[PDB]
Amino acid sequence: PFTQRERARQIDLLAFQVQEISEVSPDPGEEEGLNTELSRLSNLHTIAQAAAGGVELLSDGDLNAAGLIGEAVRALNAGAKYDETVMQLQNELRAALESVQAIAGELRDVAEGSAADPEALDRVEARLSALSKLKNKYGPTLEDVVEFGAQAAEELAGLEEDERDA
Amino acid sequence: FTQRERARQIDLLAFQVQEISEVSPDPGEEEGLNTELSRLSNLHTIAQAAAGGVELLSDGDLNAAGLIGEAVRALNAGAKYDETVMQLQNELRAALESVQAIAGELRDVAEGSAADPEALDRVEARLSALSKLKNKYGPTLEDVVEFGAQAAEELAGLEEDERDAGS
Repeated sequence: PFTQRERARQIDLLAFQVQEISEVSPDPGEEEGLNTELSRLSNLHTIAQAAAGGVELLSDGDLNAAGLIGEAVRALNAGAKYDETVMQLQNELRAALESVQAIAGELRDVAEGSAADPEALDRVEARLSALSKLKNKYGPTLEDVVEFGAQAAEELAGLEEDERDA
Repeated sequence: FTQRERARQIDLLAFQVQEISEVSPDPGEEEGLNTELSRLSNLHTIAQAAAGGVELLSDGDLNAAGLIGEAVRALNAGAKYDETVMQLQNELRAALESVQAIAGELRDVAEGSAADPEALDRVEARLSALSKLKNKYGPTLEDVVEFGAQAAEELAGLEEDERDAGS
């Protein structure tokens, strides 16, 4: 801000930066809660996709575990008529089948009852993104960003006063 | 004329007598055969049942244990963060173990089978030979044996007539 034109240009620069920061309004310490919420929502999605993946392999897919176990049970039927061991094993296989079906059903409940919220997740990511952008210019911490803005505002007022006198 | 007819009748009867005698049907033998057929066929069914189960649960390119295993792995990422998913995954491991254990016992059934494909085929072959005879000379093996006795007697009378015919 040495020459008159330089000062004019400096005034614009400072005003821009103070404006950019004030608009986002970073509050130091806010990222703690954002990060916690980010991981919570991200994990919720992961949990829901896992449960659904298990349901497909166990029950719903064209090829599935319950389906093969059921075929096995049926293949044992004629044998079970003549041999007590096969009869016993067929019966234990039916119980295994019921367990697999019960598990698939409870996994289905997990996926269906999920509190995953993709819009919420996007909002959390958006705020972290706004703060990151400030930190990449005025950082490295939010404390640093806030002080940058405060020093810019003080410098700006000094230059406006200089212009006021000239 | 009637002479040509007699010659042909001699060949007919001789052939029928030979056919029956070569098989040597013993009326009553079918009871034991049928009992043994069921015994062996049933052993075959048991062994085939255990083999099929092993294939579908474990050994087939596509098998139950393999799919359960994939499902267990699919749950990994969810189990990291959710107690309920983690629990279901553990219950699923238990189900997998049960399925593998069952496939193991089935393999033992097949491996220890007293099935005898050799004996079974031989029992069927005898029953088939007896059935073929009953279809021509039956209905029962008793009838078949009687048919052969009468045929042999008739044959002897014709052969004698021929010898008498030529001095």
